[PDB]
Amino acid sequence: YIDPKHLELEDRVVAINRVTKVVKGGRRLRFAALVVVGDKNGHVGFGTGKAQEVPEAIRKAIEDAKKNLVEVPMVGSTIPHEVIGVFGGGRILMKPAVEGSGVAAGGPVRAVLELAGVADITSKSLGSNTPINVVRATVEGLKQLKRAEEVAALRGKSVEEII
RNA sequence: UGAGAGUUUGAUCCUGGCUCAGGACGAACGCUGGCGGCGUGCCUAAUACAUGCAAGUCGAACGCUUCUUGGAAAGA
Repeated sequence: YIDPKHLELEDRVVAINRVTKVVKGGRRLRFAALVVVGDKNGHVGFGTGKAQEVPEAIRKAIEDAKKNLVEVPMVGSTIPHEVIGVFGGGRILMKPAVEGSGVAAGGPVRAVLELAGVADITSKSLGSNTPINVVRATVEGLKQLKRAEEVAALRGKSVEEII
């Protein structure tokens, strides 16, 4: 839902692509932007925007992303279980990992996973490789992580009985 | 114990082919060079082969012959 902004943030301009539009005469080019934001503790989001010049565009996109933030429940610096998230061609697979192993995941999804404060994880893109839909599918995947406590409360019994 | 990138378009998403980054080898060739330790070396014509060796032994199974010390045994 609506998350405020009172914690530190981190930014990484993932990708930009000079985009044009034709009009009687020549062509006119804009520069979009694609930035995700996090605090490397378990809060992540991303945004976008476009402007005539690149610093302006990235400032816009930055200001955008800070209005979408997700939770990413973690346990011991690794996702709580296996998950699969799909959004319009974005197949993204994620599985837990061993301590101190290291993240093995493609570029665009690496930026998401890192800024969320993830230490050891594995993944594999499957299909789409657009720097946008991949990110959307990733975030959808993260939105699916269940949790021991949450399930303990949902189902009748209590945790350490759901083993 | 599961990482991706470039390329169709004025720019977009998708389907889609081609190419690249990793390893190994009875290896060959091109430039280049000190060694020690352990390994390996006709994949082609099961093509033709000069040369030297690569299977003999037993005198306590048996009769002979030549010697080196007219009969002597030993050794050869």
